[PDB]
Amino acid sequence: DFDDIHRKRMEKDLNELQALIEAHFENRKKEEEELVSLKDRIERRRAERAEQQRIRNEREKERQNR
Amino acid sequence: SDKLKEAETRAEFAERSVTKLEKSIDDLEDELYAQKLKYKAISEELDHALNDMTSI
Amino acid sequence: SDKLKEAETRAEFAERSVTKLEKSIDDLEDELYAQKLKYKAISEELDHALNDMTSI
Amino acid sequence: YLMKILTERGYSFVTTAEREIVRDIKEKLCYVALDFENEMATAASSSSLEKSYELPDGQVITIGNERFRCPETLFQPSFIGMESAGIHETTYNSIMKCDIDIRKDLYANNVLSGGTTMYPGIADRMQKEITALAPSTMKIKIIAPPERKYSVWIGGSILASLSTFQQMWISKQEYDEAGPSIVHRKCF
Amino acid sequence: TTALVCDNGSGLVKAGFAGDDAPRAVFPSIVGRPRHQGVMVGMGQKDSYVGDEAQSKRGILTLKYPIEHGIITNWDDMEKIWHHTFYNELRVAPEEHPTLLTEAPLNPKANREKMTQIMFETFNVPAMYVAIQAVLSLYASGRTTGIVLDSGDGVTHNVPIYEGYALPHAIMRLDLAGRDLTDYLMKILTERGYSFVTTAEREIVRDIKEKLCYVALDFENEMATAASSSSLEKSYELPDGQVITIGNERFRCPETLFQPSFIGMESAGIHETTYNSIMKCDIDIRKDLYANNVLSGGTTMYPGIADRMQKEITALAPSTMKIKIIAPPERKYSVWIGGSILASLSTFQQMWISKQEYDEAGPSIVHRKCF
Ligand SMILES: Nc1ncnc2c1ncn2[C@@H]1O[C@H](COP(=O)(O)OP(=O)(O)O)[C@@H](O)[C@H]1O
Ligand SMILES: [Mg+2]
Repeated sequence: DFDDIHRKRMEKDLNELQALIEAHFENRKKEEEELVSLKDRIERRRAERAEQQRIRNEREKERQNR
Repeated sequence: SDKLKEAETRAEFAERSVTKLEKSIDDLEDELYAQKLKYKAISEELDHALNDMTSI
Repeated sequence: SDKLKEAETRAEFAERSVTKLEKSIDDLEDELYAQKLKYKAISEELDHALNDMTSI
Repeated sequence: YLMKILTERGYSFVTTAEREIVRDIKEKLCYVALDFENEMATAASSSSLEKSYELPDGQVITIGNERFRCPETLFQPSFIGMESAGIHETTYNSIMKCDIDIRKDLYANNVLSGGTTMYPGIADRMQKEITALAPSTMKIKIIAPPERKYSVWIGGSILASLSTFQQMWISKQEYDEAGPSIVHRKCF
Repeated sequence: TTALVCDNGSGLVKAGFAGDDAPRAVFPSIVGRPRHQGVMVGMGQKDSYVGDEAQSKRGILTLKYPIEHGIITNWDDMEKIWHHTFYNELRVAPEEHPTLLTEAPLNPKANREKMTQIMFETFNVPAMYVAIQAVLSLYASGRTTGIVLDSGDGVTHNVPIYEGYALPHAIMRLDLAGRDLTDYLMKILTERGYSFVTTAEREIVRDIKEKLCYVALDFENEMATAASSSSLEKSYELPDGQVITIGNERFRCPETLFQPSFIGMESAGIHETTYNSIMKCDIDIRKDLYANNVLSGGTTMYPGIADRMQKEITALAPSTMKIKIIAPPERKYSVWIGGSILASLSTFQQMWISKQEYDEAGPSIVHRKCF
């Protein structure tokens, strides 16, 4: 007894810390930069949609104005 | 005459509604992107912290 | 008859546009709200971490 | 109320037959304003709202700010002298009487039905009002299907078509044994 | 085959196969019948949602725990909970697995006998064994001595053990636990305006207690500080909005542990029943018990309790002895980890109550040599 405390504690004392650091690094890398880039891409597409909407609205208002 | 008056009227309502919808859509999307970018800035704060934690 | 046909088709197209826009709005709303809850949770756990630091 | 406020321009409808004409006017012209005071101010300066309508005999009429004042009574029942609160606040009160753990789901799944909820622009006014009343975190969503008028009957057809429901009917022999008061009993 | 280490508890049922690190399925032990009428037909509405399913439909249920204070007050509901645990959370038929239940000290005999009778007749297990909830928590720490304070959610008991020889005359069982703290918190929240009454809202108050409350190192200084500054007021968002702000209710709820006079109980706090439990022991093993004080159970997870308790005991104890309080990070599942370790031992493999033995002596076999 009291000799399995080493073999159940020291293991996770380093392996768990290193593995969680690895998980945090990979999750941040996968998540944050890709999300910001994708949001910028969607913003550009949204601006293009806004331009198309403005053009169509203006041309239809020009024709229909009677 | 009744039919086409109805159709044009409800169509005009539709156009005004859909344009309001588009303004709503753009505002929501841009706000979402701003919030997501704030979150990713926080994530990179945490990632700098994790690089410090690389001390372990 | 010609005006009626054109008006009806324009109306139906705009209507389907309306429905699709609503669906898109709903989905983006769900995702944005999920992000919002995620942000509140991350901030709260961050503050809990700060108070844990205060303890030790 | 629409028949009563039309008299402010000169058009008098009194006969029980002319109530149908006023109903047609209400259906075809009236709409619910997104913001009441701004609409009242706009209709009093410009003339972009005045829509005309042809009676069953000619003599077209022009409806001004009576357009959005008729259905506004729903959100301010003080117009027709009723004390109670509008349909925008009785929904919130009905929610708040529910338990504290199912309020989010009720907030997110507010359903509209019935004929009178077909006014153009009501699904936005009601959402704005409830969002004003409700806590800022909850999401308020208002389901307004295009087949609103017949929603009750479509649901009735679906319920009658179910197999599980086939044994809930009040069979005639049961009525013969307990009288008409059977309806309040288990067969609800 | 493998053994099933179930642990009934009171508030959270923890179960899993023997030989692992953590319980496989942990879920509240509540059985809630619906209370309203129900108008949708064919919705597939059941008559009783148990376990974690009734923590999601709790808006229209009346949750009621089947275990009040260690003892079991509603046997049908407890049978339902066990059936759910075996068949849906673990998906292993009990006909092919030994079971190791756990029981608080000083509990009524009839409870234990009925438990074994159910396990042998209804579920028809091959062999079951009942163990005291504190010895397992001592197993998990890897010690062999020490006095363990297992402050669960139902009942707080304090079993001292030396060199493997338990001292039956020094067990001090006190019935203040997490549930009474939840009720007291729900009662003092009314001083700000927030009223929680329904049995469903007790769960919300429990969540508030878990996430916000902490044990003060010194009570009077905290009461004075919270009454002048506002650095303590932490806010919390209800399941529907309307955030609430908890002031000095934060450290007043768990203070009841050290002053049971708050909820009207006469007895002394958990800081003084441990010292009394030690002083009943012999004069030569008091140093070892002082040095190996063990904490376990859920309610001992409050932030800052391992320092308050040490300060109190150091105040009470003689100045020469060293007072050390073992507070492992895996406190909540300590009893179950110990149960897994005990069930995995080879020396223990012949202590099970085999079914043929029960058939020969009846349910009263549990009080006999097979304890
Ligand atoms: N992180 C925590 N902080 C404070 N109290 C907690 C925490 N986790 C659980 N509790 C309290 O402990 C109780 C669970 O105790 P538990 O050890 O599961 O009892 P049992 O001995 O019946 O398993 C819960 O009712 C809760 O009140
Ligand atoms: Mg326990």
